[PDB]
Amino acid sequence: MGSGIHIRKLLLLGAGESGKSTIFKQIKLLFQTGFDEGELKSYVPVIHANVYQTIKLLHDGTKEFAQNETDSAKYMLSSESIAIGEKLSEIGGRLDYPRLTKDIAEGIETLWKDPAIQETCARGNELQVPDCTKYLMENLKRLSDINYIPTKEDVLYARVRTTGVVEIQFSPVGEVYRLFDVGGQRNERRKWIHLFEGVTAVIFCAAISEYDQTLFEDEQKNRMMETKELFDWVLKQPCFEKTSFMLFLNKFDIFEKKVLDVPLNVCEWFRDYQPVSSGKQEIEHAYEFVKKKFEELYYQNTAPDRVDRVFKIYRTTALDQKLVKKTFKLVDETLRRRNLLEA
Ligand SMILES: Nc1nc2c(ncn2[C@@H]2O[C@H](COP(=O)(O)OP(=O)(O)OP(O)(O)=S)[C@@H](O)[C@H]2O)c(=O)[nH]1
Ligand SMILES: [Cl-]
Ligand SMILES: [Mg+2]
Repeated sequence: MGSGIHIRKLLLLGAGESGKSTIFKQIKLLFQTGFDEGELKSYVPVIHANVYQTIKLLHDGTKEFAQNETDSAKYMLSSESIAIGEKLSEIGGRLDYPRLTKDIAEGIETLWKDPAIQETCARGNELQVPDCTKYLMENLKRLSDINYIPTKEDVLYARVRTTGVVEIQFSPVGEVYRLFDVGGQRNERRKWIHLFEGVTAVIFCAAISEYDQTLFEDEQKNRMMETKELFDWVLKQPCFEKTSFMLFLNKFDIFEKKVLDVPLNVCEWFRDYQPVSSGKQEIEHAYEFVKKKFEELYYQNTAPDRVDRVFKIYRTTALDQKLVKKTFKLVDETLRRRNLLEA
C-alpha cells in the first residue's frame, strides 16, 4: 500500500515551429479551464508583434527579389506603399512589442494590396513568411480595434518561439499526466537531454506541410529533412528504450492545400513520389506516402531491445480543438492499456 498517486511524464518534442506549444495550449483548454478575459488579453502584444513581423518579412523579401531580377518591374513597390513600408520596418525594429493601431493597420492593409508584395508572397516558401500570414492580413480591422479581445483561434495562431521549459499537470476525464513543453529550434534542443529521464511517452510533432520550406536556423536546409533527421535522433536515445512514441503528423490542414499545388518530389526524401489521382483521392495518396516514409524511418531506427515499445501515428491539425480532444483520448487509452499490460 503506497500513496495511490501515479504521475506519468509526457514530453513534447519536434523541430522549431512544428506545433508543440499549440498542442500544449489545446491541452490546457481541454483538460483545465478555458482562457479567462485577462489571459486572452495577454496575447494581444504577441498577435500585434506577429503582424509587424509578417509584413516586415514581406517588405524585406521584395528587396531581395528585386536585386536578383535584372529585366523586370515585378518587385518594385509603389511610392505610397514605400512610405508605409519604411515606416513599419522602423517601428518593428526598435520595439519588441509594436502596437497595432487603426492608422498602422490602414498602411499595412494598403501595403498588402501592392502587387510587388503579392509577387513576393507567391514565392513565400523561399522565405520565412509564416503560414498564418493570410489569416493575419485578413483580420486587421478586428485586431486593430481599440477594445480588441483575442479569440481562442487568435491565441492558438499567436506565435512565440519557446525558450524555456513549461510543465502542466492534468488527469483526463490517482492517475496524473505531467506534460512538458520545450523549444525545438536547434539551440533550444541543448535543453532536451536533461528532460529525458522517466518518460512514459514522447509526443513528437512533425510538421508534414514543410516539405518545400527551409529552416529558420539555416535557410539552405530543407525543413522536412531536418524533421526526418531529428526524429531519427530521438529514436536512438537510450533513455527511450521503453518509452511510447506518439507521432503527430501535424499541420494536415496546410498539407491538404499544398500537395495539389507543390509536388512532394521537391523534398529529397519524397523524391520518388508518383501522383495517381486528383482531389481528395490524391491528398490521401500523398498523406499515406508521407506516413509510410515515417513508419519506415521508425522501424529502420528502432533496435531489437526497443522494438516492443508502443508506436502510434496520428494525423493532426493542432488548431482544431475537436481533433486534438479526440486524438488525446486515443493516446490516453493506448498508454493506459500498455501500463496495464506491463503489470
Ligand atoms: N495551419 C496550422 N498552423 C499550425 C498548426 N500547428 C501549429 N500551427 C502554427 O504554427 C506556428 C508555430 O507553432 P508552435 O506551436 O509555436 O510551434 P512550436 O513547436 O511550439 O515551435 P518552437 O517553440 O519549437 S520554436 C504557430 O503560429 C501556430 O499557430 C497546424 O496544425 N495547422
Ligand atoms: Cl493499442
Ligand atoms: Mg513552442
